[PDB]
Amino acid sequence: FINKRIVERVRVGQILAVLNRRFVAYKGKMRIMDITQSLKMGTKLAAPTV
Amino acid sequence: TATREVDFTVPDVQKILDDIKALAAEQVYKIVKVPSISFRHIVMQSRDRV
Repeated sequence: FINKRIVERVRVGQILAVLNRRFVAYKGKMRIMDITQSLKMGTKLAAPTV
Repeated sequence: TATREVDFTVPDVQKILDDIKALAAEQVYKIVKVPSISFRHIVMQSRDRV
């Protein structure tokens, strides 16, 4: 006994009846990039000395 | 990054400006001696109607 719908018998009219999830997609003309490694890009100032 | 592949080339602006300048010499009209033929006739075996 497992209370999950692993396998069911469905008519052809119910094939497209599992569409109930809201998916969000990004346009192909826009770009997605990762900028984590940019976090360490910097330079150290040196104190004046003789 | 994830985006469509675009080749970032640089063109020469001098040739583009020269082409734009040369485009002003074109003419959208023509000078003719006679108009083109607009009607023609087909003759059957009859000598009365065409």
